[PDB]
Amino acid sequence: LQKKIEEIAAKYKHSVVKKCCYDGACVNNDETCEQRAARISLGPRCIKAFTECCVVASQLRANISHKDMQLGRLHMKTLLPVSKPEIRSYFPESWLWEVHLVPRRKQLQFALPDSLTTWEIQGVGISNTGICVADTVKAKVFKDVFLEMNIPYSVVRGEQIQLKGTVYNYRTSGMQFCVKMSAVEGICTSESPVSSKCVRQKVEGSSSHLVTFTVLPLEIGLHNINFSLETWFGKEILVKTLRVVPEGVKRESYSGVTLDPRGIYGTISRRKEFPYRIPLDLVPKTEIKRILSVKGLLVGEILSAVLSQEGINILTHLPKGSAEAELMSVVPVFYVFHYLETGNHWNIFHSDPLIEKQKLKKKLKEGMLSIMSYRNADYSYSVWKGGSASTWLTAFALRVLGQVNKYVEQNQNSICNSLLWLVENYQLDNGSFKENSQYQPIKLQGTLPVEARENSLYLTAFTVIGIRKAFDICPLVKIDTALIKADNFLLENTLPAQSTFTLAISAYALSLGDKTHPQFRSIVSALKREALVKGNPPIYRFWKDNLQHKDSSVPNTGTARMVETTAYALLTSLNLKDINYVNPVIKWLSEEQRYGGGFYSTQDTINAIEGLTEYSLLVKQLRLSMDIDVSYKHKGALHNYKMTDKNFLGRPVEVLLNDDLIVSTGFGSGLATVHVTTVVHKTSTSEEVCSFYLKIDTQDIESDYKRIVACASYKPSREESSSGSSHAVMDISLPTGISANEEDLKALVEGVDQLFTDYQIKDGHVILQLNSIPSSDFLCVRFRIFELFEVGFLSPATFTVYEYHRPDKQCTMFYSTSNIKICKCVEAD
Amino acid sequence: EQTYVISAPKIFRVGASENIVIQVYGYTEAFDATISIKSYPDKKFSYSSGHVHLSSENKFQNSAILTIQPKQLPGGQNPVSYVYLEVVSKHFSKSKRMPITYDNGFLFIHTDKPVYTPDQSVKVRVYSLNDDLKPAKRETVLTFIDPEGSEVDMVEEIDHIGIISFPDFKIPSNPRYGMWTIKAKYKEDFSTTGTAYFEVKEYVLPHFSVSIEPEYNFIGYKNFKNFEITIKARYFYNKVVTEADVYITFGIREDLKDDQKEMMQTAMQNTMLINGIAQVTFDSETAVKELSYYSLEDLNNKYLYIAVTVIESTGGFSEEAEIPGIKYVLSPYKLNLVATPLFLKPGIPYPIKVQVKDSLDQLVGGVPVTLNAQTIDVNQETSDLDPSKSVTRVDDGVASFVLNLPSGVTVLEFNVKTDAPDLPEENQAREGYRAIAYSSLSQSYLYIDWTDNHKALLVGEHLNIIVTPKSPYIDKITHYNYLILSKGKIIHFGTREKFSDASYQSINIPVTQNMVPSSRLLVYYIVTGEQTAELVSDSVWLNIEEKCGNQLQVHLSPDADAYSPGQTVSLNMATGMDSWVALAAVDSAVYGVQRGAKKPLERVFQFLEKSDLGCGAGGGLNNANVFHLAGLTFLTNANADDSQENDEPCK
Amino acid sequence: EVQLVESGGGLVQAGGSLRLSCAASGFTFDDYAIGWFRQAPGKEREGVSCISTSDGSTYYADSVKGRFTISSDNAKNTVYLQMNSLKPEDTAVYYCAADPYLPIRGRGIESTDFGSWGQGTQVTVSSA
Amino acid sequence: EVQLVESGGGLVQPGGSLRLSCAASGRTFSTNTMGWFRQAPGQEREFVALISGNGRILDYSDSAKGRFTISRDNAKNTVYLQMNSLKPEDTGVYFCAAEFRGRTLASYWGQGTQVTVSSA
Ligand SMILES: *[C@@H]1O[C@H](CO)[C@@H](O[C@@H]2O[C@H](CO)[C@@H](O)[C@H](O)[C@H]2NC(C)=O)[C@H](O)[C@H]1NC(C)=O
Repeated sequence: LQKKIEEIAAKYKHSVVKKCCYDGACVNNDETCEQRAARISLGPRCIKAFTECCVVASQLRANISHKDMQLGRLHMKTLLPVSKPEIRSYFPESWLWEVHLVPRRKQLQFALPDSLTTWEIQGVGISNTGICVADTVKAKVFKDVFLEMNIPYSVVRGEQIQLKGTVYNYRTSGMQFCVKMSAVEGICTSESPVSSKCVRQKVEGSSSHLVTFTVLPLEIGLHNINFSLETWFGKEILVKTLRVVPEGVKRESYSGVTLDPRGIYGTISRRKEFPYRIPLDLVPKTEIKRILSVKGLLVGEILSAVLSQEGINILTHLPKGSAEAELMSVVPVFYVFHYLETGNHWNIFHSDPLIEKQKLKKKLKEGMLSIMSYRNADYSYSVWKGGSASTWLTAFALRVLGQVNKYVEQNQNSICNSLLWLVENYQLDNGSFKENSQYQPIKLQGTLPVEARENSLYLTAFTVIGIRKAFDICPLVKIDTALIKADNFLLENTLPAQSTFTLAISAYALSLGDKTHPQFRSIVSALKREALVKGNPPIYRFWKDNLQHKDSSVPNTGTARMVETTAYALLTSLNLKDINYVNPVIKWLSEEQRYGGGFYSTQDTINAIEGLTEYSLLVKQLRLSMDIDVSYKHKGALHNYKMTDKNFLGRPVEVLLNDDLIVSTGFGSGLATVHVTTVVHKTSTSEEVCSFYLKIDTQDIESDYKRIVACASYKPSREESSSGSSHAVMDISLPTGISANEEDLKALVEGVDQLFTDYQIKDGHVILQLNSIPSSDFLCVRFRIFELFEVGFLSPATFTVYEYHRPDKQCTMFYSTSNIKICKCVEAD
Repeated sequence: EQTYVISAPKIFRVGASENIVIQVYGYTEAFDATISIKSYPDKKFSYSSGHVHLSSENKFQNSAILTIQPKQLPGGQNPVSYVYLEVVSKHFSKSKRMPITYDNGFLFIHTDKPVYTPDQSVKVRVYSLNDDLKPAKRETVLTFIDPEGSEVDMVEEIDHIGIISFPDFKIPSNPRYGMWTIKAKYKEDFSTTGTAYFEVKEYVLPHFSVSIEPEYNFIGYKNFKNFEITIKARYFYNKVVTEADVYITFGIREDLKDDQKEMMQTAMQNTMLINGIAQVTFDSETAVKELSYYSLEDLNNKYLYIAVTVIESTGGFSEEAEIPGIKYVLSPYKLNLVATPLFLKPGIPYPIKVQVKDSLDQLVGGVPVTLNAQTIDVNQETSDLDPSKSVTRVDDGVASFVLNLPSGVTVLEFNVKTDAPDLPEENQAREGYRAIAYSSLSQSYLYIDWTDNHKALLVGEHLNIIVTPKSPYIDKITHYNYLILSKGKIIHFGTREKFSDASYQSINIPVTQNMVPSSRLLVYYIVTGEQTAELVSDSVWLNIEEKCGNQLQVHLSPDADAYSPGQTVSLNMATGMDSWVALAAVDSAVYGVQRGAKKPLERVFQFLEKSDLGCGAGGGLNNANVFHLAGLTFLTNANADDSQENDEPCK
Repeated sequence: EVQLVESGGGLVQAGGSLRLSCAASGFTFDDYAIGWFRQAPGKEREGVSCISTSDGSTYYADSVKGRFTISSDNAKNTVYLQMNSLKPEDTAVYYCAADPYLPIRGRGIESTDFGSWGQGTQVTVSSA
Repeated sequence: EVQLVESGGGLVQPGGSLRLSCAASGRTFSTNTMGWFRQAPGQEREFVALISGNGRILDYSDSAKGRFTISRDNAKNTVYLQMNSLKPEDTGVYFCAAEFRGRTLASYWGQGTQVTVSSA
């Protein structure tokens, strides 16, 4: 039986090979053994054992019933791995940490926390005689009759949803109880019993009972429901909230404007109008969410994101699995701190500047110590936890930490080791750099040879940027020689540009270094030729990807690549100290920004924020004294904003009334940024442009459950090759009333046969992150689902696939598990 | 003949007040003497000095309090390792070389919980003390260390009161898991370092709780053939699993700190759990002998690790539980020698007191005890006495023994075992020990003991110690002298007269708050022979009850055991004197395993006791060894102390 | 079989006092709630009082608050209803009943709960 | 206005002695690498030596092998270069630099100070 696999497993006696055999022996009915071995990137060394163990495991599971199918997996679960540190109980944060002075008698008053827990309170007293430890005191908080209600996170109006909960009885003897539901106006209880009577039940001693209720929502997001438990000991009240959302897919449309009456920065802008547009597929009985924010500076939005909100809100909506997202947490805080410190703008605060400076420094340290989880043994940074080290993310995090070292000191040895690893271990003979992992950071235009050449050029220039940023920590000779070699590579093999993105990144990477070489001037002129300009004199000026797209086509829609190239050109112009050419670019970038201050993706966001901050810091800012008033087109007016340098971080006001919006200004200096976001709900995707072939359905198995199978594939454009896509993300919304089985995803992620890089379950969404989605065939995720409670008329959920670094290339489809016909408030008006 | 004795602690502490005791016998009238401290190379630098005057009203006893100002040492980072101590008087002058060490204070690191999960705040504070167990306001630096061994961040703070509350350490959202370390030290000059550990693990939502319960926490020889293990499965609070499958695996563990273990290839399987309870029987002999060491005596002091897995038949959910180990024992009784020194004085009876404990380190009375002995003389002759038998008491649990051993015996080796009726031969405890005769030139010995049973040594209660000089052939002694040490410093010194009629004399000594945790007593006298004077000394360990100086208490006014959520409560703190209190309210389940739940409050006394420089339970090879074991070093004329080669650890 | 025996009762004058007992048998006594009811001639049955054995908490039926007092005996399985200050309203044949489940209080003992019932004892009070 | 006004230098004999203390005149400079250049007349700035923000990393140009051994103090944000050995070929307005961003160029620049090795 299990001895056959154990022979190989305990005979190879290799740390890496043992795990390969272990996850080769895992059950997998959907794909064959060779297909599983195809994805392994560790090399043949354990590919042989993986194939052998998979074959043996498949053979041994033929004649055995459902008794040894668990014995084998539970015997294989041990002695192959050592352990995984994991606790299943959660303990609340301790209280009463104060330090007092006792003059032989003191009394404090407080309240115990709401938790059925045996609190142990202890005290240590120190004085001139010495130290004494007082006797511990035990105080247990215990409620003998309890009611715990299981409330689903979100529901969609139009469903018959039953919510089920538990009545717990800790009394010794038997007891009969009454349970009561309070009905809110916007929810039909399907009986309208409102007292609403009762159905008395009975529970035994030290037992529990299960009680279910059936309801249906009418309004949206009704967070006020009461449950009453009335027993021999009286009546207890329990308050619960329910979040109801409409049908469709959330869609956000953003629009910005920059206002400057004096026209110092190129143009005069006193009035801007955003129309109240109602799209075709607006969900009935759903108001369109509109929010307006006004800030008194270009970096005013970043200041609002960092300072106005105590916690650092994430600028984007991307998943946090990758190390890049965890690193993104520090960038806005750093740029705010850099602007404040270098501009010496500590006088904006009314409180003590030193305390806020120390708090911001501690937040920087927080981010700095949060990124540390991804360091490997050789001080090289891995993209995912336990994955292979990548030079791309190593250079990126090296640049960011070299920035952070300006205000918060870094470990010199760590940066030295990382910077000497990325130079010695991975670098060509001619000066180029090789990637180690398969973390594709960008999909590049052209055919396969052109794709490889542009990938090499982009990676080399990116690494040069990082090294030139983090040189100050560890200035050495070998790394300087490698940097010079890479600079020579860029200089000699950049000019025959294939894509303007690589040309722009190479130009920026060269600008930080030697700017006297004539080839750099030729590169700069070639970049300057490709500029697209709107307005005469130039008011908008930007770049894009120009291989065969040199026809004048401005869709006016910002894309991650477009913003990235524009930001790199902006940084090159700033570093060359050219101000007359730069005003339209900063105007466009300031108009491009979103609510929180973060652009479409991460790598464009960091570069754009750096460009705006450096432009504000270099071009000296003007005194802020300005009057801005926003009013609806036909409806009444709205709050009027009078901003000085003492007040520009005003609270963001949501647009309540429905009308076209007009923002007007008087005579005043400075710059103002006005950004309007529009969150709306849609019922279809036919209008959108899809770029991924998708198909998701539900199957049934044989204890038997339901299974969900989704499949996605890439559709390359005419310019792109057929190698696939870059790092991609698949999002599956789940229908209300069911949950996703975590064991299947843990199997699909935590093995050497990883079909995906990371998985997570947040807010009723299953999010998976993968290195590449093939274009030739379909790649499919498959997992069981569990029915949490019975629901009826359930609304369909969504299935989205999008590239990580350019979310524009996305495709969404509506799907549902099953829909079969089922009088109690069923018709929702 | 006149003699002087200078007594000082074995190792000088920088920045601490060391008490140097000068006692001169055989002089008249009065005179002054200076005790100073100088540098090793040239006697140029004088760190400090003390002037003491000896007269009749002072009983020719005097004390000096010397201190090494930490700034007076050379500014270079190279430590100075040796220091001279000099005594200068009108009649005599002497110098000695003494090592010094920089470990001056105590650094206790208190963290609220031993287990954390991601996105949690670690609240850590520090208690800093000096050699006198006082606030000792000094700036403190502490660093955190991840499991890999790389320092994350270092934080500093000044000290005002004695408790240095430091900022929190926000655990990263996706941190590195394992056994994180915290190191604390002083900034400028002292080398004291404190260490703490805390564990970081992810949090998972459990499908249902499974708990294992064994027959006991130990497997004696009763359960070697059959051992009952009960598994309980529950959903939430009192909700119970209805039906499940159960598998169990067993292994042998070397200790509780080794992540590896020798599993068993044959084990019980397929137990049907019904209503959240099932029972299994484990046979150690059958499952171990054929697959591992077959002798039942070889598994002593090594554990039995148990792993259970429960799979719910309906939902298909899987959960696991594990008992890390069960202490195998060959005999339930353990013998430890108490209140007896390991060095015997010839011509005096040698009492032996054994103490019997069960497997749980708890006193057990009524167990018979049997002793056998062998004596080897200076002429290399081995003679065996008759076995001694007694029964231990029920209150103290100590079996008093007496061996009227001859005068010429040099080394006595004795073996002690139990004679319990039920236990068959093999399953009885045994222990052997050796004793070596005190060696003196003038054949002068001394034996002191404090007489009591159920010994507690209540503070404030007088202590009566019997001194028996019965030994010398020149027994013309005028005074006895005694020193009493506690926490490494000489706190008491005195001299008592001798009654020329009776030999054994009772000395009454007060017990004060300066001797609370433990103390050592040393009684000596000088016999004046025709050749030279001779010091003869003996030592005794005095254990005193653990009593604070303030003894604060914290109480809750509604003393009912059960409260209700959100109920207001008042905490009353009462102390015998003004103090500073630091509180901590934690979850009692955070300590998990009820066995071995060690907190900083549990380890504070054991870590604090390290300040006692002496070692052993008393006695000595000779006078020099008696002074060395007690934690003392002396300057006299009768005997020269060999402290040059004496830097050794003791149990 | 469970059994409840009512003892006591008789004829009294206005303002008197009387002691009644309900001996219980055939069940686990510590796991029951025991109730005293009354049924006047020509009137519907009414609940009077209840005692919870496991904890000793009591319930009196509003109008009879403080008038009486219920106390059980764990030794002989007999509850006693201390009928003090016998005002002439009662004039009933009071029964004793047992139930393994405690009621909800609130609304009260009414709606004729309890599953095991006794024979009752007649109590009469005269206005003479 | 972060400025690096130079201090130290003057007139010297072949084989004389001199020392400069580049003193900061603005925002702190604790962790930023600072070094020295050479400004031989007719030509322009040329690297001489550098030391990091911690002091553990040093670099010396081949010409000036370390005859002007480099140090720096963070309390006053000052950089000490001690030119004892001097000859009539070290003439030029010496330059101390801000955070380096590589080896040459550097971010912030000072006006420099004139050092003349007069043979008289
Ligand atoms: C649900 O429970 C809440 C508990 O907060 C109660 O809300 C009260 O509503 C009244 C309205 O007249 C207010 O005056 C009180 O201040 C509210 N809070 C209380 C009493 O704590 C009420 O029982 C229920 N509310 C709804 C909307 O169903």
